[PDB]
Amino acid sequence: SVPAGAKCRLVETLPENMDFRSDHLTTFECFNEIITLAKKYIYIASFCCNPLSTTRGALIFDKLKEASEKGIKIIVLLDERGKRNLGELQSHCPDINFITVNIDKKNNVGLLLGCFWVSDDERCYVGNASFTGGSIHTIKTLGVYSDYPPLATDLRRRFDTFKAFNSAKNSAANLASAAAALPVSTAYHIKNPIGGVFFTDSPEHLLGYSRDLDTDVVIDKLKSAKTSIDIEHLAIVPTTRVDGNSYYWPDIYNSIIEAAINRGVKIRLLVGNWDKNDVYSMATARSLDELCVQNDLSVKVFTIQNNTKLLIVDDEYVHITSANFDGTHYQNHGFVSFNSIDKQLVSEAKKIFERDWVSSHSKSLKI
Amino acid sequence: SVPAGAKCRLVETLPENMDFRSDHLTTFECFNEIITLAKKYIYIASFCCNPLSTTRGALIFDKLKEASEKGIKIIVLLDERGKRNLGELQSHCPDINFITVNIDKKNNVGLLLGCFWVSDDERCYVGNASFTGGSIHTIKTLGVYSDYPPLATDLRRRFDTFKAFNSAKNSAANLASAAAALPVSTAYHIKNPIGGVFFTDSPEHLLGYSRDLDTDVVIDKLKSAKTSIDIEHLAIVPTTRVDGNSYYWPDIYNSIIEAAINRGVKIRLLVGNWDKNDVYSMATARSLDELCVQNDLSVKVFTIQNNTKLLIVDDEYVHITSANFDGTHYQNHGFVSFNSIDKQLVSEAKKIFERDWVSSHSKSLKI
Repeated sequence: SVPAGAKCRLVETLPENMDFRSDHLTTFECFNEIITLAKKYIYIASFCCNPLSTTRGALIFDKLKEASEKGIKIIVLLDERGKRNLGELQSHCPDINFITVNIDKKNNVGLLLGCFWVSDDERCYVGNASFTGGSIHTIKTLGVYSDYPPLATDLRRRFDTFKAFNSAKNSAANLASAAAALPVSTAYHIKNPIGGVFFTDSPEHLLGYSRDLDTDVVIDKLKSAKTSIDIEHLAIVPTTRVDGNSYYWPDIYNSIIEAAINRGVKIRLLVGNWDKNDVYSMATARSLDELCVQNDLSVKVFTIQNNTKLLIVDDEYVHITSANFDGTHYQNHGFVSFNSIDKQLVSEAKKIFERDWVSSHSKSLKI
Repeated sequence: SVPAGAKCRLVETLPENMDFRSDHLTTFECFNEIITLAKKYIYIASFCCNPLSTTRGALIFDKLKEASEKGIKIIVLLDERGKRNLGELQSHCPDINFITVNIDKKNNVGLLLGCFWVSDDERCYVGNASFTGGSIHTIKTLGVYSDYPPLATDLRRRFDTFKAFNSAKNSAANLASAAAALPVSTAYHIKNPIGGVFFTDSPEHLLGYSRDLDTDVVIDKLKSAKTSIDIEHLAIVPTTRVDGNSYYWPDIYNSIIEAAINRGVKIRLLVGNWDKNDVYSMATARSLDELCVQNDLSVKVFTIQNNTKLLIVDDEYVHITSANFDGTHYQNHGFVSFNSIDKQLVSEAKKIFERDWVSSHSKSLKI
């Protein structure tokens, strides 16, 4: 029999200078457990890699360094745009294999986000805490840890896809014959979760033929919501700026408003602070602000460094990811999203959002 | 050979107390020509019917009364909600057949708009001037008149569909066996225009299997725009209020903004004046207002009585209708939309919009 929730438990970074408290496994504790128990390999994938920026981050790096010296195969995937620290990392850990990834050499827009650890096809972390000293120590993050081998193995398959886009000679990033020959496998989708847990993936041109596009799963859940929608992301604006020109993409923005206006769903949005240099965020805010007076919409903003990407629907579905609900991410960026419908696990996530909602770092939107 | 533009010419109501001028056929002149030349029938369809409210409207009614007395079959279709004047109309013209229509007895939301005349399968008017004294004399309207029999005949087929929803015993509005047995025919669609002209229809549950849904044609044109989008409607808000609760529907609203932000299309919106009792129009305005500073979007408002429903795309496509670009209309209401890709006819419509844009009755949106 498979255990309910697939042995998943929440993981978060609660910095000392912030009022967030919990009894959950800290990110620092989590990464320490993965290294300590590792016997074969440790695979890590995040956009940036800069462990030496904080005290706890550097301790994780030394534990990882000690593991690589004891015979553990350590592979760290980072996007080619987090390449600055690469020389510093290799000089500190000459036995760890660092690989720069470019999942989009056709248009140079798609970025690798990860954001996960996996080891021995048994243990894994997935969430929004990059392999940086900030995400381990000083920045609020949220993730999930499971020591269930069937689930961790399915996460390792996501690592196989990303590693194929290394910037070296014939690869899935430089040739089309080696990219179309990539088995982009997955054992569990939304159609067949494992103990109520399943992964969704992105972007669409890396799905293969069996993986679920995170865009479709997220939107379907938002459209199927019957009572509540709680979201803690960085921004829920329908417009994002890729390099020079702006990009309009209201797919998620509409599914939220549609739930509030057409179906009377109670919605609480905990997003980043708006800025005046981009006035277009104010209009999007004033549009969301006015829907709070008769529709069951509510908006609070935070200014702290916070990587949390959390979605909870009707206390029956929880979505923890590393991407933000916007067009640039959900159409170009490469990430894997944690999904669970386990009642007990969703309950623990609802407890997290309630805490964050009434935190001193969450102020009601005023314009 | 078929004539380019299908012998279509623009028709508008330019009230004396407004600064609009043109050499086009006035609505009053148009309705007079249809009656004067009629030899077999005159079919009229609009939401309301109240010709006696103005001087010119009453003159049209007397001409129509004189026609019905000379043996012309006169049928006037009005929605069952414009039923107040029905007794007054029948007492003035006992030989005209007035028929109340209910195109939606399942949910009692869909309304008959028309909005057109057709006679002898030869001449027709289509536009936004209802059979009311206001639309004939004192309210700004815009429409098209053609004496091309193949085009007028295709418009009469739209009248056959609407007449079937009379509120009397077994009909397409009271039974399902008589509604599914309705040949909802059309001779010309967007796939095969006649001289560059074709009709689109609404709602979807009255399309049959050959007619084009106006919703899809309008959105496709807005998405295919490469240079300019000019619109003169009553409102382009993504939210409308049906009876008690509100209804969110941003399909057209998004296709316009997407054209401006993603494709740099120059857009000019001439819409009705926003109100403070519905603050949600202000937020939609402030969202459109801020997109005017870097994107090629522009918004002006009018307070005059104006039924004009005009869309022009890239000076290659013109869309004149009686419905407004919102969710309530394009998903429930029964109307027929004039579409033309004739360069000369689109040119005359562009001249109309340029006039209206710089009219004294069009003020730039300020919030």
